[PDB]
Amino acid sequence: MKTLTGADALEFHKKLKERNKALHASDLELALVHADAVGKERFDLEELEKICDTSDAGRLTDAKERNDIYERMYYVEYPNVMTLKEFAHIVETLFSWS
Amino acid sequence: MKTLTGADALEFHKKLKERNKALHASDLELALVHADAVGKERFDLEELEKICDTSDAGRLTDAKERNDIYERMYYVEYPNVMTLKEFAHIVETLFSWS
Amino acid sequence: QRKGTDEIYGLGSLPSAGPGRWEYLANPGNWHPERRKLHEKLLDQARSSALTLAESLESDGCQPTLFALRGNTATGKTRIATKKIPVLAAALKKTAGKGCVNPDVFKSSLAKSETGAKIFSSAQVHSESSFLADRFEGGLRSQKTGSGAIASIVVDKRLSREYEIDSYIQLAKETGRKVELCDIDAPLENSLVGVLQRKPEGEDPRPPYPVVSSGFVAVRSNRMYVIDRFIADPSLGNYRLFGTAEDGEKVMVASVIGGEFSVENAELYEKITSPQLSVTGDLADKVIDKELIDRLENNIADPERAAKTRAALEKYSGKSWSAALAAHSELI
Amino acid sequence: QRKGTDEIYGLGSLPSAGPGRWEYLANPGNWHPERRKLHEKLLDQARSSALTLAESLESDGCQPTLFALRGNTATGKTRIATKKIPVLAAALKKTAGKGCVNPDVFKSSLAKSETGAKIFSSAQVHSESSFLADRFEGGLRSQKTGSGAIASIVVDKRLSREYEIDSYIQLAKETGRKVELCDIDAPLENSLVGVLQRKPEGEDPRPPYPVVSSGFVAVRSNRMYVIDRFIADPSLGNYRLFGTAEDGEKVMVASVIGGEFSVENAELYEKITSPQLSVTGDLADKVIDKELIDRLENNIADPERAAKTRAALEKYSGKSWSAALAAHSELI
Repeated sequence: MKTLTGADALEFHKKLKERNKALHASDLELALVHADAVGKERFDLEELEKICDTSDAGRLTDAKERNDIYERMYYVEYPNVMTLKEFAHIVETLFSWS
Repeated sequence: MKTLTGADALEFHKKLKERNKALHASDLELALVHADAVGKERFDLEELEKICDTSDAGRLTDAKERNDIYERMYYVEYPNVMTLKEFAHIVETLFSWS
Repeated sequence: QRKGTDEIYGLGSLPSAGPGRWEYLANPGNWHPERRKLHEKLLDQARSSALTLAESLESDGCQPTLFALRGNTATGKTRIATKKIPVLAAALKKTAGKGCVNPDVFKSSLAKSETGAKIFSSAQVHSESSFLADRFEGGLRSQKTGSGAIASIVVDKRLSREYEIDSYIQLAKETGRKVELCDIDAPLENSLVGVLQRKPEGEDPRPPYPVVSSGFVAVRSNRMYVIDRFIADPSLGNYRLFGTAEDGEKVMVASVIGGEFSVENAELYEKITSPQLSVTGDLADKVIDKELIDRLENNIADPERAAKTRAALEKYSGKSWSAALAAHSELI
Repeated sequence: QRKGTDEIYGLGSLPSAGPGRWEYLANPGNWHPERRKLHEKLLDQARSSALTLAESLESDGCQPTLFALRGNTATGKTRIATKKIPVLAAALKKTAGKGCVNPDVFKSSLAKSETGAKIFSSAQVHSESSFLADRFEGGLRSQKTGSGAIASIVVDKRLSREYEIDSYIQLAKETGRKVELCDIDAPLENSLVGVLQRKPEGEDPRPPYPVVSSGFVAVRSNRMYVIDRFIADPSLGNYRLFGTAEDGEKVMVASVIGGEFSVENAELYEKITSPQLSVTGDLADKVIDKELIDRLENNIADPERAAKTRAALEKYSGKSWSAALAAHSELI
């Protein structure tokens, strides 16, 4: 297809960012409704941390990227996971591989 | 899967409406960028009407649902259609069938 | 084949265009007399079938109702009506399915013209069938049964857009009918194969690709508006949405019944309220090849359905979906 | 197989947890001496290969650069590096591909332990390989060539998240290196089949399903953030994004080169900046059956690729993708 260039490229990128930001927010909103309905354990970072390491080798020192990364993964990516203990095993698996 | 009921159902429906309204707006925004880039003929309802009937047998008397229906179809559904004359044949086809 | 039967059988200086033409021919007097007589005969037949439906439905205790069957072409609407609206199923049994408001019910008759053979195409008869459905519907609006109660009626159309849905809601409210709406969805490709399975010797329509894709887009984009009407007004009637699971089975997805809203399948609900469009995507250009036939067959377990799907598809193997439906639609 | 080599070869009271453990073992002195010697030997080997790369790249006129190859597991990253970064291809030829910063380059050596055979699993060696890559990377940060110029280096990791991308940008800015970033995408299913084609006797990693799916989600969701860094700062270096067309060919999708931003394929760009998630969707449970194998084969025209795809898939026929990759990953 024809290459978008100059201002058309920039406007496509700006509109696409807005689309994907709506999708990002929506995925988590809808996942949280579903999780409430099925009685999924409420996400709690401190409890999860007692049973797996979420630091990425201490590369993640913040809790704002950190809570945001894991709570979103918990609800959006793993809707059938009902408990933090289950999720912990998933996080451990993620950090056993590049 | 488990049925969403009561407030969970209503909140799912409300969030989903917001998602699909973002998607609706985005599809047209991105289509208009693309159309500009490829030099697609600008949508003009009056000119289109000179060459096909968009009324749905006079059931569409308004031009706000009418412009909105066709301009969106033109840009979003038929991105490879470059001209209103081409689009006209499409609208004629739509109104030849239930 | 070109000229419409409205042009062929209309008398005199036909307004060109859409409205103008629509009004002019809306007058039964602007047709050649033989054609006017055929109109009368078809409307009398439809009317007799609709009254049979309405007397059945009232005898089974159904208050005056507008049963609206919404959804795109070849989504399995008839099978849902039959299985999931038992009162209406009982009625349609008595008329062999006749009596619903739908332009397509007139097409086989107009295309044969009492000649004994189909000599006009569906497209050639569509405008005239639309004028007849409108006349039929207009005569049913205040039609009563033997008890003096407003007759129940069935509107079998895509019903995709807000203006249409609003018009039928208004008709229902003005004539004291409930609206019983079953909204049926299938993926676009399921409608496309559904259309290629419809045989020219049948009476089900065989439209070209743009009709089916633009129908899909309109029905999905406007669906939540229709649901909101029921959520907002419990007295309007009831709404049920049926979607298609991976194996082709219809399942309940969302409902508003007796005012109560529930989402029986939230994954499908997310999916079937969106048209899944992209800036340049084109299913119209996808070619029907062995793997596409096998990919569709892999999710069809019923032997009769699988065989009919397969034979319809093989007939157009090598063609894009757009070419396949355009060729299929051109058969008389 | 359970115990990690960090646990096996670490000396004494190992802090439990993550950080604590990380710092403790970050000290080369907390390892048994034989293990410390193996560490030294591997780092010297890696270092010699990285210097060979850097002297090649400088001799070919490349200013000090951090070449970052972003993208999920088994997306065709190596083939893009080779074909689309000709200066780096020339360098990697001299080292047979060695010298890049990537924990996986140490795993085969740590898993054999100079024993002659693999006796630990990839997961058992991962923490230790990660500590070595960090030490290797730390020694390259201010490493110079024979001209006294900062050495060019290659970071071959998924690089999915903003924190990682920010860290490498900071390293580049602090050491006067440009960033030359090629970002490579393939659909999730392509990565899954890519992983099942990787043989245990090879050195490419074979992770289980969650790694590949969560990698996909992270790489797609954060992609536009990485592009925005280049759009905002022309001096940072250059960015190119390659995506996969339907036939498996890589194509340019978007780029920021010499500050200029362009979208070479807007349809793919729309698609590959989103993870295409739904509230309950599960590719993990999809079963590898004949039609899935045929569906993948239908879009693979190259004979060698098609045969290897097929044989890898047939080995796990009947299993879900999650079961297939879990079984594949458990091989040594």
